[PDB]
Amino acid sequence: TTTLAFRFQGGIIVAVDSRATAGNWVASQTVKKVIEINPFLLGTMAGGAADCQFWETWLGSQCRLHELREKERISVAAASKILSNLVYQYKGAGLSMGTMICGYTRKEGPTIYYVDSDGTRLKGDIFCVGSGQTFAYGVLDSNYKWDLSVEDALYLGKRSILAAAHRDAYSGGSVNLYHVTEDGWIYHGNHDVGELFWKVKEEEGSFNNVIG
Amino acid sequence: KTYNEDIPVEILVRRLSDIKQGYTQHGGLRPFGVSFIYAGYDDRYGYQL
Amino acid sequence: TTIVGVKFNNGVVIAADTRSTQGPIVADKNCAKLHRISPKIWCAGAGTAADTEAVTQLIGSNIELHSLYTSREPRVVSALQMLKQHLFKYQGHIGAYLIVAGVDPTGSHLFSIHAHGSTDVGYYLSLGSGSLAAMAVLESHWKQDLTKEEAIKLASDAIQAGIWNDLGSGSNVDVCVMEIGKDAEYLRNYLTPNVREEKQKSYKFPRGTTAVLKESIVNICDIQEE
Amino acid sequence: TQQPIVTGTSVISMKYDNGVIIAADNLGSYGSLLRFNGVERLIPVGDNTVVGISGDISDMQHIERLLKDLVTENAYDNPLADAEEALEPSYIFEYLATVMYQRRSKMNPLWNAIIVAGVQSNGDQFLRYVNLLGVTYSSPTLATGFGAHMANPLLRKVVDRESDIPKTTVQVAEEAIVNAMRVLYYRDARSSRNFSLAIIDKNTGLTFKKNLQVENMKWDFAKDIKGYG
Amino acid sequence: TSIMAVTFKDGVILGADSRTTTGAYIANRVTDKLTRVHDKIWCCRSGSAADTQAIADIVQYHLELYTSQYGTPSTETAASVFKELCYENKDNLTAGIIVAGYDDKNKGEVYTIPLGGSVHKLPYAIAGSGSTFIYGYCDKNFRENMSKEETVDFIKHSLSQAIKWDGSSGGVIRMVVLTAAGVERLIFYPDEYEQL
Amino acid sequence: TSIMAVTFKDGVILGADSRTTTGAYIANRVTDKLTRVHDKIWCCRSGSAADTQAIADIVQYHLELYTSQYGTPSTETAASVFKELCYENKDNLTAGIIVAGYDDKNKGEVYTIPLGGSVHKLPYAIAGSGSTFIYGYCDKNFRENMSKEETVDFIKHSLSQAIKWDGSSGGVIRMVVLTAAGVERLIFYPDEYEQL
Amino acid sequence: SDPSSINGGIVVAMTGKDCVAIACDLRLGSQSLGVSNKFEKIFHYGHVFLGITGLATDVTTLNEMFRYKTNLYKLKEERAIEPETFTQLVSSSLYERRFGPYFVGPVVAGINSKSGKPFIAGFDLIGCIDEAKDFIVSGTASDQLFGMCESLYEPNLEPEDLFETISQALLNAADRDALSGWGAVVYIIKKDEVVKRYLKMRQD
Amino acid sequence: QFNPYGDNGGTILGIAGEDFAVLAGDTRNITDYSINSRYEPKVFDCGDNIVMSANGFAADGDALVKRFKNSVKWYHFDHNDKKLSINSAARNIQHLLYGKRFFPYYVHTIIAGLDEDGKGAVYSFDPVGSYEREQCRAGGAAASLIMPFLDNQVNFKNQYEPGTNGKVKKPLKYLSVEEVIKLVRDSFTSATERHIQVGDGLEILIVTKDGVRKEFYELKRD
Amino acid sequence: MDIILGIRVQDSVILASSKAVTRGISVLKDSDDKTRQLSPHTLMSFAGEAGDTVQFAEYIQANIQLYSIREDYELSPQAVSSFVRQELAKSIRSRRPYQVNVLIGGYDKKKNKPELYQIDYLGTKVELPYGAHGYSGFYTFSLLDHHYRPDMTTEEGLDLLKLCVQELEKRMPMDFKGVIVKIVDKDGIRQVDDF
Amino acid sequence: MDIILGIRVQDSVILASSKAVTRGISVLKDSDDKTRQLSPHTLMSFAGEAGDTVQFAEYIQANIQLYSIREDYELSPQAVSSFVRQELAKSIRSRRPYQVNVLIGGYDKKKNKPELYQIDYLGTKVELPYGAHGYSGFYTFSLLDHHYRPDMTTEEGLDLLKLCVQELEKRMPMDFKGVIVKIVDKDGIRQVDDF
Repeated sequence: TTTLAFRFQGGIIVAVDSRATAGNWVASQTVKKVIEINPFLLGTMAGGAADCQFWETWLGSQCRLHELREKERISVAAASKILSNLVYQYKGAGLSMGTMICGYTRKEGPTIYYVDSDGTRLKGDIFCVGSGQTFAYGVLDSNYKWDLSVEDALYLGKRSILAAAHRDAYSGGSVNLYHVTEDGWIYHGNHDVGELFWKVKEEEGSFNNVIG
Repeated sequence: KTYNEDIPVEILVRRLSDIKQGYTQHGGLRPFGVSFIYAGYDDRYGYQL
Repeated sequence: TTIVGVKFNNGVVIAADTRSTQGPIVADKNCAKLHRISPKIWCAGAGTAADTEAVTQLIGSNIELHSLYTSREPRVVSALQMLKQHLFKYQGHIGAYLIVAGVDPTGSHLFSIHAHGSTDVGYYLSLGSGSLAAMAVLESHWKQDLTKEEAIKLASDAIQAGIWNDLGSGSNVDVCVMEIGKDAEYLRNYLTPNVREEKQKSYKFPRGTTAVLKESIVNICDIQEE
Repeated sequence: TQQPIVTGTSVISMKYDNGVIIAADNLGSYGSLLRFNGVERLIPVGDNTVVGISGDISDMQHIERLLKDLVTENAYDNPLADAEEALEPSYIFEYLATVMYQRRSKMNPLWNAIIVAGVQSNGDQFLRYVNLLGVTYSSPTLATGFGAHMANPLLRKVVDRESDIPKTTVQVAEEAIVNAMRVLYYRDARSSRNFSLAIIDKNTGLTFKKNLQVENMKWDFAKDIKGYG
Repeated sequence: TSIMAVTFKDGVILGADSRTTTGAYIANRVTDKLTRVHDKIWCCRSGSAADTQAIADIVQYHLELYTSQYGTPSTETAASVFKELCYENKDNLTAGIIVAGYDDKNKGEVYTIPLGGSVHKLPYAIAGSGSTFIYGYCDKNFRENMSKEETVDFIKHSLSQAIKWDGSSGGVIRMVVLTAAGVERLIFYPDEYEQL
Repeated sequence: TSIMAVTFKDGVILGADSRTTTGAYIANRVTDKLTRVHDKIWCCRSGSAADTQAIADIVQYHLELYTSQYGTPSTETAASVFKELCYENKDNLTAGIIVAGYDDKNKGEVYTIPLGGSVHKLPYAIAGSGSTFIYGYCDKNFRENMSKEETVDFIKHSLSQAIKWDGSSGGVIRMVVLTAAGVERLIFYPDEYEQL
Repeated sequence: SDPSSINGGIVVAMTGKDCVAIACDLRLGSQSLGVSNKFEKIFHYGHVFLGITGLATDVTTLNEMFRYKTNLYKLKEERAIEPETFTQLVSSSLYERRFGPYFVGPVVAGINSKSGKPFIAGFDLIGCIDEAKDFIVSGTASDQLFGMCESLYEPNLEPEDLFETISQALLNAADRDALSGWGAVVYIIKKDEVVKRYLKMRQD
Repeated sequence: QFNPYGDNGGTILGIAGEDFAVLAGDTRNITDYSINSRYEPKVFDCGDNIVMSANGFAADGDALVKRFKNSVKWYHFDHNDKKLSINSAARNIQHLLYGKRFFPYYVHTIIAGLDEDGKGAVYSFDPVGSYEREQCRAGGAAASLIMPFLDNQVNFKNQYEPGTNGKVKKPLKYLSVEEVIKLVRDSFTSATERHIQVGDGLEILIVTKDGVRKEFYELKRD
Repeated sequence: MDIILGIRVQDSVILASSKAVTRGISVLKDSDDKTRQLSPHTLMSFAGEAGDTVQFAEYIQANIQLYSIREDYELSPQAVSSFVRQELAKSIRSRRPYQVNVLIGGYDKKKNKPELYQIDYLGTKVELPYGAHGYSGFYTFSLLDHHYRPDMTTEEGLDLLKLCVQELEKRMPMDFKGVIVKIVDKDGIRQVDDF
Repeated sequence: MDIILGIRVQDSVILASSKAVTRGISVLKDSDDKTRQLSPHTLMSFAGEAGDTVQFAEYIQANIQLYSIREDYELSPQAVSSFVRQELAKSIRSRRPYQVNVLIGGYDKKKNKPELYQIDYLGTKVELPYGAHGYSGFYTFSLLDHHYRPDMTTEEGLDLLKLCVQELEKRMPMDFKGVIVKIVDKDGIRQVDDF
């Protein structure tokens, strides 16, 4: 697990892994950690799998009855603030949560929020959550740039999960990238990590501690 | 075992002499009547006799 | 692990399973479980797998000593009293539950010993996880005064009760039949139930299927001189 | 947090060709103290089913009362359900089970094991199990408690699988049950000489024998057991 | 499990069951709980099974040597040996032994040792854990100085009650009779007292 | 304590002991454990002193209400009132109650109720803390349909053995005699039962 | 947590006809973090091959322990130790430290020079000799290994059928296990000739 | 004390095809080391070409097959004999599990059927809530034995063309309904010899565009 | 705990250890060295359990120097590492362990090559071209895969290291008040006064 | 982390709160703030446990604000603190607490006077000329009681906060990333950044 998102000039790149372990045993390699809340929101999966998968379908239920009543599309800050108050109730029942709600609207710009079981809500510009969130930060924050192209950003999201995936026990499977634009999320598809790796070892010339 | 390198010839030969010395030095026990010529190799000075 | 030890008129017959487990996973489909203290003192062991094999090897050691120091045959009691004593010191930190059987000049014997130092005597005892099941079959068919050809059948059907109904037990059934003043016969793999079907296909592979990164040849030989 | 106080044990059961035989020990232990003798626990429900209950005596008695009330609830209205469209094993069973599942939800369970065995109005042997957790399973031979390792292996000699339901007569089938009770009187500490054997045949009905002894007992081999040396 | 010993005119008669339960599964049912520790001094074992047997072997080692150097031990002597092993490892060795025996000079004597290890002389003893159901029976109908026939029934009848009320007591009733006539074993199978 | 009840041909006699320990200090050594819950249906309390008393109170409220609207209750009717309260609070409360009463059409009757509550008919019942010790003596010395004077003496002998072994029973032996004649109190002081 | 799952590791071993093969992964972790993709768990004393799984430090301790014992065997009796004789020494060394033991699970694999038979054996923590003439698997992906290995394997294989089977067996458990993989080395041990072949495989 | 969850073992295997679907399982029920029942289905038809097995602890595992079919009923009643999709049912199962999350079920559910495109579809749930679409997912106790051998014969996982040494991965192909019988029967042959909660019997349900077929094979009898 | 990174470039091993030492609630000292010179071309840096660290660093430095004055020939990095490995092995079997993680860098004058080694509290020796211990490890093993190249010079390697430090400084919630750098190379053991 | 300080000067309340949030084993934002306006001349800085801080910040805000439109009357900072404490006390007794510490700094319009109130998670207000919370509080206190004069101007209170900050960088074993200062004057609530 390791899921990161960064605002830049195009919107937000979301980038996720698909390895969902049970510990030592790797449960499945194709678990989606992106959750289409509506066509202008995506939510990452972190901590309890079950808790995030459920409640963000159910945020889709509150997105569609926000949309109807106000006849206007939901704010990203409003979306986050439904979810926050729900997990506060179930705190001390010990349900675990780790989600980034990512959205881009035209009346506020790109805005990420990190909704958490505590009731904690932090907006921001870079986050990474998971059991390998430490690896991911390193590469991403050195090579950070606000003024970046759509093409460079896609390679940068990939590459970040890669680094985490290689040392992290519980990261891998496949990565999936989305680019959230105004007009919707566009899917950039599925890349295997174990196949991405050797491409990136030749081209870049990184990983001189890794056999080959 | 402890240094993961094979014992120098100097070290192994001084060690044998010290056990032998010990019995003439203390305990009231006969000495061992033995004399060895050591043929041995190490990277440090090559062959030593 | 189902291990019976059934006494009979002219001897004793002790039979066991061939399954060795490590957790829920079956380590070995066939492994020995009957071991040999002395050529006339057999034993099988149940409980913790390492501590069965070593404690037999060890009181094995001292009896072989002892039989040759006395210039006489090693008695069933000789073994029994050393096992017993040895197990009590660690106060039941060494996990072994052995059926001890054997003949000697002073007759047929059959014992069981717990991990501390209880010892019991019947004309049929069983230990293991199979113990319960094994024991049921015995009490119905068994009588006093059984012949050899009788005995062996009683031993086999007794372990088979073990296999069907216990899950720590399975695979083949081993026997060792001892009669007084006749050679001790080891019939390993006496009765085979659960014979493995033919697999649906071969899962052999053409050459070159997997990818090598590099190859080398590495040396197991001593340095030579031309 | 549930804990039994007084306990009953061991009810064994098997199928045969034209029907089923169910039988149980009758002795209400209190751990070391063998405190009651004659505690019947073969409850006949209608005339085509015996329900044998094991575990806590307190819990058993409370579902003895439920059992009598099922028959009374069925007998309101329905003049054609007198005995001909009355209760089957399959219905009695289901009701039993769905009280126990519900109690497991609560975490205050009925701590019992229940065999239901009869013959249905279809003409089909029935033999099922439900217990304190509410695990269901059907099975051609069955036991409760500690006879699930003791009795069970021995009866699995006779009726192995579904291919041998019509090869075991009631002449074998009595004997096999008789023989288990004996092996249980030997190796189990909570069994008594008293046991009740009930035969459900479909052509002679519930024949309900009470207060059989365990006989033909060997203890002569104990005379040549001396000291360990 | 029930163990007992009763003094009578010609010596002392020892009595035991044979069921040894552990848990719900009876390991052995023909157990011989009556052990010879000399040749006229036999004991009765109850409690933690390996820890009673271990001690008994050591007591046997003590008395075999005692005989060979100093002369024949007494009931008193043997019981003392027993006590001092239970007493000095009294945290971990848990033993209730009834040491009963026939001296040629003082006749039968009985000692009872509970789990702490303190000797106490008694004209009959009961120790165990199936002997808490027959405590009031044993005292009311017991007489000191009974003839032989009487004694054998007294110990049978008690164990019959112990069998009945305690399910950790069962099987054969074993009796060993220690007298000047010698050492005689009797065995009573279940129908022979379940008849009563 | 040690409480018991024992039938005979005119009715049933109930038996008790008026020791009540809290630790080793006796809180009151003349507590009367024999309680009237209906005119002719009595009960015997044992175990925790609070607990038993609260339920005897509520069975007394429910037979006050039974007898005023549904005619006189039998031993049975009263028995099932006790059972159904003990079942519904066995993990909150603990009771041992022996229930003994006289019905006209069925004479004297004895029901027992262990801690989980179950109901069991018996011709004699024993419960309490000193009940364990006298079990085997009861089963030898008990008949049925015997004279009144023999029943008064069976109970005497049994609870004098109970006081002999158990610490937590002593003091006078009370008896309540339920017959068709009426209710007769008897009381035995220590020095009479101590000999017998 | 588990004292034998805190750096992971696996060893698979298979027999064939007239050949054996043994193989390990190259992963040393400290919990979640990968530290190294080049630590061996196979060692060779003579022509015997001893693969050692379990806790990181006891792999290494135990290697220098048997390094000591194998030297004294060879010096006295003037030959390289045989596979079968050695297995007994692997058992005893574990058992000596019966309490607080070495938290390993070695695999002995050889081909006897005195009889020409493939011979393999295994051990748990305390060490019970596990005979086989199939294959023995050990480590933290051993539940997977036991199923996977059995399914492909046909009783007796050719020296280079054996490279394709034991390679796939090892890959597929190792990419369904989190503490295994990350580069792996497979050995083919014939009579007199051992080849060490590293494997191309998933690093992520 | 009351420990309200036990286990009853069992092992199940769901394989999504391309014109059929396979949901299979064993019929052995256990508690500890005693075999309770040799035969006892766990793979129940629910109609509408959905087969469910909620496998593990039996008492939970029968509760979610009850509650599931109850909703198949009440759907068919209030939507004028609507055909229950795989999609609908999946999201409904999610709600039924998730609703007990302060006292969870302790089973491993897997469904199978055709989706709306004439291909197989298998969704597999954890006891808590979530789900994902599959092409293989075992469950149960001998999961970790059976899964990695199915990823090597269906998806061709880490296999390359012969004599290309890493250049090009081996091509995926379609598997016939016939072939997949062999794969499932072979996994449980290997499983029996190495695991002690599987055996006696194997009941495969195979789901097609004509109906559901039960097909029963024996395994080793221990 | 405290920072402890190694990075081995083609001609020098560059070790770095944290300045700050926090024992109690308060930083008590802000410039303490956490290294000991074993041999002229062998350096050992440490961080671990407070007060085991002082005793285990000084104990090993007595024994290695004793061996050096004996033969007048310093032991290889390879050897030093193994002796280090050996004690930590012994210390977890003993009654109370030494839980002190050490990075050993040395220039081997016999292979004429620089070499780096990592030995954890359990006692596992591993050769590595860069390494790290503790929580410090998590942010720099990924960043180091990106820019490391085996054939680097020392001054390139110093700016990489100041990149590594910078990443720790923000993302760590524990203060370290920058590193002190010490280089181990074939001309001796030198220091850098720039952070 | 959790550092909030108050320095009451004779014309201004100076509340400064932390720019770092730490959840998990890393810093997630190092550019954050932790203060909510109550009134247009009442400022509440809050800090303390995970996720009680936001949710209890906005709860109290809805409430003071409700009054203040309704009656178009500001509350006294005195009034305001009583309400906050009333809520905090109650939650210890109720099922679910709120472990959060608050400094409410305001400028009363009625008296024209700063007032600073320190409320702990238990709910005890106590008026202070200066106050802190957590272990951070320890370092700072000893400086305020040396150098404070109750006759201070706005700038003097700012220059004092520099000493407190400078101390915290040195002693504090953890990072905290500077502070945003907020001055509650009689004109507005005006933000300046300290260096």
